[PDB]
Amino acid sequence: SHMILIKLGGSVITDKSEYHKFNKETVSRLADEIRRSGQDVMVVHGAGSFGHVIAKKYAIQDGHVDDGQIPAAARIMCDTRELSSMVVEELLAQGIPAVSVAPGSCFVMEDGKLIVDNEEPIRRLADLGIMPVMFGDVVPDRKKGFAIVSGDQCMEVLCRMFDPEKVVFVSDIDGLYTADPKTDKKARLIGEVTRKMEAMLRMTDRNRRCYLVNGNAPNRLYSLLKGETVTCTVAKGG
Amino acid sequence: SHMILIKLGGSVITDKSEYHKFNKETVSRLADEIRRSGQDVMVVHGAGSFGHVIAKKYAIQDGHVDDGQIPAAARIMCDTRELSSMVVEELLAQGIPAVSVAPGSCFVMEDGKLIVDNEEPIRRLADLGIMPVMFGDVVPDRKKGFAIVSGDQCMEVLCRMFDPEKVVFVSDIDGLYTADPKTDKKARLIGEVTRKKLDEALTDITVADVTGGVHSKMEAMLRMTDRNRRCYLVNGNAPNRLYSLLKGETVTCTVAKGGM
Ligand SMILES: Nc1ncnc2c1ncn2[C@@H]1O[C@H](COP(=O)(O)OP(=O)(O)O)[C@@H](O)[C@H]1O
Ligand SMILES: Nc1ncnc2c1ncn2[C@@H]1O[C@H](COP(=O)(O)OP(=O)(O)O)[C@@H](O)[C@H]1O
Ligand SMILES: O=P(O)(O)OCc1ccccc1
Ligand SMILES: O=P(O)(O)OCc1ccccc1
Repeated sequence: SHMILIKLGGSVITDKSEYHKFNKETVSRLADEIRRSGQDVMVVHGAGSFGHVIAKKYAIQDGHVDDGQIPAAARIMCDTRELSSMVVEELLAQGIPAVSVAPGSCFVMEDGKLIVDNEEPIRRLADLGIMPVMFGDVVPDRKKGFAIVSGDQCMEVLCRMFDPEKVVFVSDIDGLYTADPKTDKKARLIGEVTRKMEAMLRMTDRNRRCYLVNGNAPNRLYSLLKGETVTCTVAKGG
Repeated sequence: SHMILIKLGGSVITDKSEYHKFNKETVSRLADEIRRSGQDVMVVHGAGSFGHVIAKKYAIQDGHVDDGQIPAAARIMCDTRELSSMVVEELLAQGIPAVSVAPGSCFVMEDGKLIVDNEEPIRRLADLGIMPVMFGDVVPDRKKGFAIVSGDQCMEVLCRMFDPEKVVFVSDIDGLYTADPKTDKKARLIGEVTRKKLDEALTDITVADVTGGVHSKMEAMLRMTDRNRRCYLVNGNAPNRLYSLLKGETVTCTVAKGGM
């Protein structure tokens, strides 16, 4: 009823330019801000450099085109599961029981969409109080052999499944800009979105809002979870 | 249909006198022996000290009785998934693509049985060449809240799913004995296990095995057999013994055949 769906993007929980680099101190602070908020939440996290570096090297986004990708796909699946354990370790240390739910081990994909045919296990985990944590992963594809599911679409699947009150995207940017802030230093911040970004409007209702907040700014996620207005990008409408 | 189902028990893959302790190098050698055999295999591993230590302190096997067990159950699931990553890393280093498939995140249990309603991800992973690795875990239970699934139960599921040609159990014993060899020096190795022999195991004239430990271990092996398939119990701490057994050679082991 009052659950907040939060995605910890790979840009903050990992160093995207350095393969297999976990930002332990950042995730620890974000997990503390989640605990200090006292809110009921469900956490998703991205893959970051635990998936994108090897995927681009072997063109995993193109599907199964040669046998050389099979060890690379297994390597990425191990990296994302090891990253999820690191995230769960920080969650357990903050008194937040949780467990990694790898999409590649229990779901499939078809036409770029994650298919959840059996919702019972994840729903029983949420009932038990052990927060199920999905994440970006390589998933068996029904036509391409394998495909890549993003942390963003896991949010979409979970938003439709559990109907959260509020959706929060944690990234390494203050919000949505008119251009890449790391490339265009002139780009200016976009506070509200109603008319890369299109998924925020697909999970909004007449009461539910979607936020994009900077996870590298200390206490900004905590203040957002506490209901205070912060520097961010918010989506409304439908 | 030449696949071999292998159970890497927690007694060899983990140090069980020490919580959360990995035997990286028994496992490294075991992964090397699996690769050198050239056989089509599918690996299940146990939890060992990565699950038993906390489950025995918080009575996880009895189900959800108090709220204080929830953080303990979540810790076990994290530990078993961390253990599976280390096992998979050894398989990946030997050129064997594999992926961890945690039963607690994929399936549910009901009256001591692991319920697998959707077999598509595991079957699709095996078809891709990425071996799906299940393991002992804490699993949501339809009536007990949560329950413990063992490696043997994961073997039973994959056995009927893929119909393997041979089943192998890996432990720190040379094979099945008439009693605990670590405590009883008069224990006698049982080289062959049949269903004539299993029915005789129910007899306990001196009432020295009231829990049916030998009968239960025999049943766990015979359930992996039928009119064709044979189940083997081999010592993973003996170098090259698993490699020779996978090659078809004769090694010191316990053999199960015939079926139920
Ligand atoms: N118009 C834009 N506004 C904001 N950020 C942008 C824009 N275009 C590109 N970006 C870049 O996209 C990155 C975030 O994307 P992504 O990696 O999907 O987030 P996460 O890893 O948190 O899921 C930011 O680091 C930012 O530099
Ligand atoms: N009849 C028996 N035959 C062989 N081992 C036995 C017997 N009874 C008890 N044991 C003991 O039980 C242990 C089995 O460990 P187990 O819990 O099965 O580990 P795993 O499941 O990881 O193989 C052995 O180390 C052995 O000392
Ligand atoms: O972009 P996110 O962080 O959601 O990760 C998606 C992903 C996962 C695995 C390999 C490549 C890409
Ligand atoms: O008996 P195995 O070695 O398969 O261990 C299964 C298990 C899993 C979680 C907690 C305790 C025990």
